[PDB]
Amino acid sequence: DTQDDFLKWWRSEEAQDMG
Amino acid sequence: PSHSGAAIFEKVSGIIAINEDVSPAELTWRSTDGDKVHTVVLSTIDKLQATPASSEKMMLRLIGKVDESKKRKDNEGNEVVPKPQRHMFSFNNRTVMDNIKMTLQQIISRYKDAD
Repeated sequence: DTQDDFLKWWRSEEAQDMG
Repeated sequence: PSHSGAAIFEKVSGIIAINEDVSPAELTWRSTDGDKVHTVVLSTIDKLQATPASSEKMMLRLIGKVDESKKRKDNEGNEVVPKPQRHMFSFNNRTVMDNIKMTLQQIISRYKDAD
């Protein structure tokens, strides 16, 4: 449940730079 | 110094410690108490990753190698990339991060470049 979000925020933070 | 640093793994805190006394260098997360020890031989690792500088939090990953399923695409096309089994370590120091980044990255790449 939590580890699942861990792979999400990693991409979320990446999509932030990839604007 | 340039092999270890206090990391957090499985909700418990400790140190991450890369050892090259042994057979292909292994990364060892051991809890602060020392009870929990998890060793990762880097020869089985494909990549490693870290938190982007835009993010304040400190994280390293150990991207373990995958099945040979890197094989060509499926009959239905699929276009598949084999999902890696990876490890994730939480730090709270950038120096540690960069050192652990480098330490893992280089040894891993020593198995890649193999020189």
